[PDB]
Amino acid sequence: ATPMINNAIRSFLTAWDDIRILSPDVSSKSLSAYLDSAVANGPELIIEDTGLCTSFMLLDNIPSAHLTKELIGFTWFMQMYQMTPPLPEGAVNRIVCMTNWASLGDEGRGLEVRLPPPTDSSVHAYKTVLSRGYIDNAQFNPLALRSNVLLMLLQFTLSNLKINKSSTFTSDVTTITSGRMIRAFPELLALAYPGRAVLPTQTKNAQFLSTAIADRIGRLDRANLIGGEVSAMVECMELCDALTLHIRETYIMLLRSMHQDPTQIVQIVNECANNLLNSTIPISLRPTILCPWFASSEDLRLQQVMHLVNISSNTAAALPLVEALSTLLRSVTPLVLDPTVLTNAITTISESTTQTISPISEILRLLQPMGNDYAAFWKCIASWAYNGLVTTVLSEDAFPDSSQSITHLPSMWKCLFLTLAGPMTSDPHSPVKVFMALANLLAQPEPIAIGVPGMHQTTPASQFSHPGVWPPGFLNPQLINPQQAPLLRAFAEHIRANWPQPSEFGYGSTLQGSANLFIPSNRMVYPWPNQPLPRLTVAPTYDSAMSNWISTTIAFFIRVVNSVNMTATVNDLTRRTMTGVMTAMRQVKTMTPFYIQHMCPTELSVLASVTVTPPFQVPFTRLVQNDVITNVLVARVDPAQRGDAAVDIRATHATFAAALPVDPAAIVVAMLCGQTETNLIPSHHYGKAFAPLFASNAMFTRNQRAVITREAFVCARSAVAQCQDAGFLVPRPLDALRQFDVTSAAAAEIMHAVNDAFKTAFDLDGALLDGLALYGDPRIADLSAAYLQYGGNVVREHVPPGPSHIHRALQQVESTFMAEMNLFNVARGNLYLVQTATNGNWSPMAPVAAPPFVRGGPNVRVVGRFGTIVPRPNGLEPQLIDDGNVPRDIAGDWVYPSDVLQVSVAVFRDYVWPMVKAGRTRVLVELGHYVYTLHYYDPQISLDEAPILEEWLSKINPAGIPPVPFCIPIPQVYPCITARRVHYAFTSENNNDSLFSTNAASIDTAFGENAAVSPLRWPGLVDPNYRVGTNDLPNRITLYNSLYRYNFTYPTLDGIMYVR
Amino acid sequence: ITIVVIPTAHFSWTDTNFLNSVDYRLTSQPKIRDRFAVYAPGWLRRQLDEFSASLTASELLQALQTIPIPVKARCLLLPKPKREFCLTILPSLLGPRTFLLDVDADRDASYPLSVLWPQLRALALKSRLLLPPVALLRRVVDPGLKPTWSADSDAAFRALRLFDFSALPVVDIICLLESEPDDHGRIAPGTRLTIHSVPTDLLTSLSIQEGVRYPLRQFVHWVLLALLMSDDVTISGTRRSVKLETAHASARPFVHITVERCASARIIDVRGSPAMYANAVCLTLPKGSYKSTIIDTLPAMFSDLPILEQAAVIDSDALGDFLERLENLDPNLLDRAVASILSPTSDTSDDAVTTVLDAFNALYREIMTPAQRARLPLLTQQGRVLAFAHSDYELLSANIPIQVVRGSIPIDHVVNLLARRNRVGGTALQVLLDYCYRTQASPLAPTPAGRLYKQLFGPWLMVPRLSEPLIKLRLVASAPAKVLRAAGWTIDGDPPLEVSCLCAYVTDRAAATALIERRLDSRALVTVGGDQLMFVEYAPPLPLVSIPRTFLLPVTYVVHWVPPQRVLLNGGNVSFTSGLEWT
Amino acid sequence: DIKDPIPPSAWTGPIGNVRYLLPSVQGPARHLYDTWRAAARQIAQDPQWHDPLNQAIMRAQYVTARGGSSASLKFALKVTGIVLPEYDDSKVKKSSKIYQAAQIARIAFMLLIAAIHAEVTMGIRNNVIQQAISAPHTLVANYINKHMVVTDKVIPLILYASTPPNTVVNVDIKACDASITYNYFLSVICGAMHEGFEVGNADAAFMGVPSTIVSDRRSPVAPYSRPISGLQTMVQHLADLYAAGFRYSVSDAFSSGNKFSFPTSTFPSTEHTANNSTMMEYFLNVHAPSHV
Repeated sequence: ATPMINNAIRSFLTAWDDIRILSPDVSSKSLSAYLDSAVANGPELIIEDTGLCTSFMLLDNIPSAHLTKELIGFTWFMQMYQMTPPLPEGAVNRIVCMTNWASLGDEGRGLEVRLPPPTDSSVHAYKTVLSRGYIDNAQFNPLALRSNVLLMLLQFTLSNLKINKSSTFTSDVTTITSGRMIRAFPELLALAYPGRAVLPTQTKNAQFLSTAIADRIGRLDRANLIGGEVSAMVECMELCDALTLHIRETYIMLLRSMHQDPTQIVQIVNECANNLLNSTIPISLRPTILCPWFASSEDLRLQQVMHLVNISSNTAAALPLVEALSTLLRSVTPLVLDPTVLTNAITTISESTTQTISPISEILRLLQPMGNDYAAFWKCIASWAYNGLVTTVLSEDAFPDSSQSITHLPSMWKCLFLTLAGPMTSDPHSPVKVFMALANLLAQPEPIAIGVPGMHQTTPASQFSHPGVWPPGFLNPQLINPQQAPLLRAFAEHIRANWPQPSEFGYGSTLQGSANLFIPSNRMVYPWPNQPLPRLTVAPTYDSAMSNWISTTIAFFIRVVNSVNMTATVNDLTRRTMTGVMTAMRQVKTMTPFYIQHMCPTELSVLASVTVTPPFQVPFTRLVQNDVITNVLVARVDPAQRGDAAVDIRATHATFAAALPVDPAAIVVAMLCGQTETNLIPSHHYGKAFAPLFASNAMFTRNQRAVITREAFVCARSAVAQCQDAGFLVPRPLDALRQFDVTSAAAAEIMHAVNDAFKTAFDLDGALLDGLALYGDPRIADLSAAYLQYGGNVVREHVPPGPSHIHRALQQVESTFMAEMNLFNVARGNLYLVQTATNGNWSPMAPVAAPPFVRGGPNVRVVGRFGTIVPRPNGLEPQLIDDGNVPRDIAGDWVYPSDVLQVSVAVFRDYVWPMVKAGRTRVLVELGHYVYTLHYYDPQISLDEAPILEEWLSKINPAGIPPVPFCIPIPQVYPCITARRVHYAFTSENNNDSLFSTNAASIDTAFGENAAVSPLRWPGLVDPNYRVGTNDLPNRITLYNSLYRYNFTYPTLDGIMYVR
Repeated sequence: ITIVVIPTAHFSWTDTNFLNSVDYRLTSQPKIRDRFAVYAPGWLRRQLDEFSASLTASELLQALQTIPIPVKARCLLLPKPKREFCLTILPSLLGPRTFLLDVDADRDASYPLSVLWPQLRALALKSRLLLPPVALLRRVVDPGLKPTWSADSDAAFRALRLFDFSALPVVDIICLLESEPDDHGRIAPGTRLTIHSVPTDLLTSLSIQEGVRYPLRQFVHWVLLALLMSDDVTISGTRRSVKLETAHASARPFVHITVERCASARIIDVRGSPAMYANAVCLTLPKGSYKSTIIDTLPAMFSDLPILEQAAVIDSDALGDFLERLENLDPNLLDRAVASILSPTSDTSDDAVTTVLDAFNALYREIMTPAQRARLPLLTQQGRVLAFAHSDYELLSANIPIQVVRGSIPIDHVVNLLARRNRVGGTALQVLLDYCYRTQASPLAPTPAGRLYKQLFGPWLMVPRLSEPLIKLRLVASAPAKVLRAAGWTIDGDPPLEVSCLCAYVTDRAAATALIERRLDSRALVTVGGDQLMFVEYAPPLPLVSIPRTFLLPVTYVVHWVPPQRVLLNGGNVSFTSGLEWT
Repeated sequence: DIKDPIPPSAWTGPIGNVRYLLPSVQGPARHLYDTWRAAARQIAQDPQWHDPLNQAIMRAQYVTARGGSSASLKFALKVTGIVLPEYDDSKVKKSSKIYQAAQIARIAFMLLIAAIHAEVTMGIRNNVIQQAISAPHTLVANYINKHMVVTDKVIPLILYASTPPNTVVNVDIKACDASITYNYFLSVICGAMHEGFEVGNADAAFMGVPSTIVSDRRSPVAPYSRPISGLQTMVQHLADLYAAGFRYSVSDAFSSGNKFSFPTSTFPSTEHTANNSTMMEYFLNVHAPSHV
């Protein structure tokens, strides 16, 4: 335990702080890839803000003195009149960004920034990213200022996404306004209406408040519809600001862009339920409802491809979705499996009890009663909505095995049960496998040609799983000659002419939208043809496509069992039983072939709009060699920026590999032997079953979360590509601020901040937008999805983000940030260090006249990239190696850029800094933007700024710099015999945009600066030419505008319609 | 306006009116108790508990939700069927007159209708009927916190200053902690973070007011106590759990704490949820935790008897035979000892930690596991013991029969560990020992340590506000007389001698009326007398649930002869057995 | 003694009681986790254990038709609970027979989520509700032991293995009972089963145990109450039982006054059979081709 450990312990102590203040700590990537568990809880969108919609607190910084003995009457506090002043009256009154300082409304969002005043440090709102463990406690990182400022504004534009809400506008019976109905409250009543203040003596506040117009207060024109009910929206003027109002107005515009009328919502519900769920709406005016429930389909396609990314790519993804759908499917179906009917139709075939092999016994043997409740039929029905994901392969154990001819009666029925349960599986190569099972079963009498070398006819049929190894006799039955294979040509003719042609039907509503990626929107595909749902009493039919497929494979295996190579070995009595069993199997009055063609699509098209995951389907393709979907693959990386412009889509995209094994003998029983109740109206039995699933608006939770995953995928594509140098087509208003660490490691730490901001602001708790940083590169995160058919025709379906709204809210915060950075304690310009021994007033932030020596000026030499100093011998001054690498002497004017000063503060502080305070040289510190800190002082006293500046150089590391300190005199209310102070640091551009007023209480500022209350931030109060509106937003932040107070009511689903 | 309520964790269902448990201070004033009309009927918790073994999460809600509040009767042998405010446990329609009450805490898993909470909350956020518990107090229901009209300054909002056992009041106080009040008396904004489930009598007895900027550094004990018993500390507003620090942790060190408002002040039931037996209970707190401030500091501030220090078996009492023995088992390995230390401090793990842990874990198996198996009756047989380990492996490797409640503390222990003066070795030797004591933890959710301190030192906070003297009654076993004399010992007058196994403090002569002389015998009791001390083993283990409520048993009780003057000469060694009663 | 423990930063945040394994940590612990989670996500989506006859078979395996041991009782252990047990209508002869334990509390399918006091005194030998809490632990172990009598599956073999063509290594694990601990083996198991049991319907009750909610604190920016399935509810009580070890109330009649209360981590069912194949599957494929 020496120095090696000691540094770590000390390092660890300093770099601990993110376990306290920051709710969102970037990239503690313990749990990077996080699973989208099927319990989406939905976000909270509706938060009232009954307080005043402002975010810039006028802060009483340095307080005016309570001087009472000498010089009375210079200050006039409003506290001596038992009243609170609307404007702060200290000796300096800074404006600062303190989010939701006056938001006493309902609830709170959390995640709110609050800059301390510039007298304090304020370098703990710019250490949100890339500053833990690199930097220490009292520094800000200038190489990553842009990435930290952008996240600081992202918490600014998220903590303000509330809804304005009116309080009770009482009248004002006192004599200050006389009847002007203001918005009454209990402390920010005099503080929200500056025009309402009683003005005693002519204070420095009062000579601005005396110019307040007397009708720019309170409500303006309330627009109530129904007389007696609560109003709709009320336009009122109070202390807000144009920046916070625009973020708060673009959020009500967000909610009005996902709410539809009661005649629109009811239609959507009916469309979702395929018109059986019966609901009525009252045709009467509900004047104030806002139901933020319906996202557009362009955002819903993004939520779907997001929920395919942050989920395990393998078999783990398919199971929850299928099982969840299966449970509903089994629960609401009218069809009841009852395998006694198949049993009583088979066992009553009179066989003889003298043969050693009972055919009847054998078929029953394989078909089993293992306790299976035949969910494998419903795990093969529910796996049709997800055939892009999970494909139902026939089970490898259930094939008729090789080394077993067609004489083998257990290996004969397994070939039959594979054929009947062929197209129930949603497998592309199943047809080949079903055909293969028989062709490998009698590979002695009937030799065909297998298309490749590497496998033969007696290869096990499970291996026929590639599209290329389909036998050419099966792709074209004319190649099989009936002189050699009379039985195997008839199977390839039977498969190609009785397999069910795929069809389509509609699900959901076309107003709400659909998350179908590859199919056209609000359309589902189906491996059998469909008919509309009947409202009559139903009976088992035989003219369906399933009952035709059943009664053709049975009619084929009758021809098999009465062949020539079959009649040779098996006795002539037992093949009468085998023909007797199959002919009694095709004539079983089963309800299931009617169920597939009719009831199950209307069963599927309702459950696909109530599940937690919308159906991801790919187009079905029977029997086509060139159009078998080999891969369905989803990309999380834009391949045009990855260099991968033209490689195949199996490489740039990630393939789904799920395969639910199903058994034929558990399907064939449910296929051949389902029945229903006699008096069964299918439309009645679904309306009795689909009524609890549409009972309330929890169906629109998947719909509501798709807005956030739209609006958090844009702000994690904006903020990543706006930090790093020239990314996507995102505008960069933050671009003068320095950003050096543009690496892929830093881009994950910014996305982890935007992910953890949206996960905290809306409180949604799934795994929103966490999928992308799985490959480690989030600076090229663009979603896509495609499927590559075997012919090569790959359907590339780009999914772009929708036209979001908080994209153009964050682009409005950063646009007005570059004019009002001093309100956020950032400063522009540079930093000078000349010796100035002023006796009068001093003003570092607001310099008068021209600055001395701007770069490139005559005799202004720039320090080189090292900042190195060559010592000269025997009594010469040590020169400084300049930018042109020729050692100029120190006594002059220097430009010292902050990157050079960060690696040379042991050379600055010993050599060129003693030539600053000796009045010999004047350096420039060329840093782009910085946090500033204002240490005030009593001006009538001795004060040297050299120990403050020597403290500032001692904290400068190769890591970051501390915030720049400036000594500013406290403005006194009387002429004072001021001592001559020696100052050094003063900025170049006018960074004094936040001094709201100085010594406001006083009667007049008599020394420091009389920066009185500027009426450019207040033209809603003190201007004659002011109109309603006129929020000159980009240029400056107003402070008194006419806003709107909405008074919505948010009903449930039972508040809109009636559902029974 | 009906208000549905799904009960919160450790919900008191017995001996406290529903109003006392669903945010008490609803039941403070009679001008605010009478406006509530509780409908949580007695049958419904017994009618619906039989059906939830098969009723689906959603299905139960749909059947249950449609129903009127005062129901009618049903069927043959009468099974009952499955004012301003109307509190109810039945989830109603959640309309404009039906508000879901949100108490900002986890719902319990004993309630059968608690599965309905993630479906009712999502239906409540799509409207606004998501009621906070403070809104039950004022005259108009608003679904938001600190509204426009009501500056919450009434006396019911302070939530402080208010038989009577096994059900303590509890507050989830949200406290603003400003940083340094530098720069001309103006204060840096600072932060605010709520501390869930702090017992109210820990705040009342230390005279804590609901709005005063208290100092913090001195930590003070009143915050260190409220952090220890407190269940969790979470950044205010959003649910992020944050571990505090006490040492020279970071700059701006939170000099002043002030409790601001009291979100959800309710009464929870701590009958026997963490501790199950009345024998001994250990915690597996980490190395740098705060064991020294609840063993002795909390009973130093009171003059009654929460503890007895002969028990309260501290951790590193198996150092009583190790810290300089583990250190002497690695002075030979050089840079992978020093290099290895860095890995524990840093986020990642290396290969130098393996040769230090496997030098420790081969050393722990040879010394301490004999020294822990030899320390059997000090752990579990001292009458009532309380123990402290570093891991559950510490008390399961030696076969020691005690319930091993795991423990997480809401104070970050590593940064407290690095400000540890005068320790054996360096401070880095602690971190080598702390990571070695952490990797044998066995992946079991760390139960919050406040949940156990709100049950042992829990009801003893309620003692200074009883306004009633305490009545000691004792669980006492009785030795036959000649069993002592037949072991070389001598006893006086040859009478059966009674040894008090466990003392307890009833408050109103209630336990005595039914409990006294009832001879509960399910845990048999077998005393062993040796040279200077006697151990007691309950052979059917005496459970903490069987102890009636309002009994109050003291932590760490040691066994004392009821007449110690009767014994003469302390002769011999020997173990007898007895049945026990209360008196 | 474990020469390579799982580091504590290899688990996720807790979800009530059990913890999930992180995807980063490979090794022999990952293959044990992956072979158990994949089998648990096959049992949770299955129609076999919802049939009433399969339930009555499963209740018939718990009261042992052959075997059993001297279990103590139940109502000296249900003073922790509130449920009073059945008593004799008429003179009762059987003393605490495994069958009697079933008889003692059969009111709510042989169990009741009012009976969560199954963790008080276990394994009494020198419980039918702990055998029924351990339903999904031997349901998954009977899926690992799919491929698994002596006369035809051992005697024929021993012979084939002994022929001097094929050389044969015989692997016998000493104390396979006392090697399954919650410090490594039994925490990966209960971690993997609680992960596999999410592909089932998350509100489906299993074997009479309902579908409670859970804390779920595995994400530090969003902990949220989550409704777990019925089979996961047994895992939260298995992890609260396997981590506290197994009580043993050994009171031998050979030694006179020797009565005890013994906790340990050894069970006197087929899991330390089931872990044998998967841990040798990782040897021949990953570990031994890595370095020999």
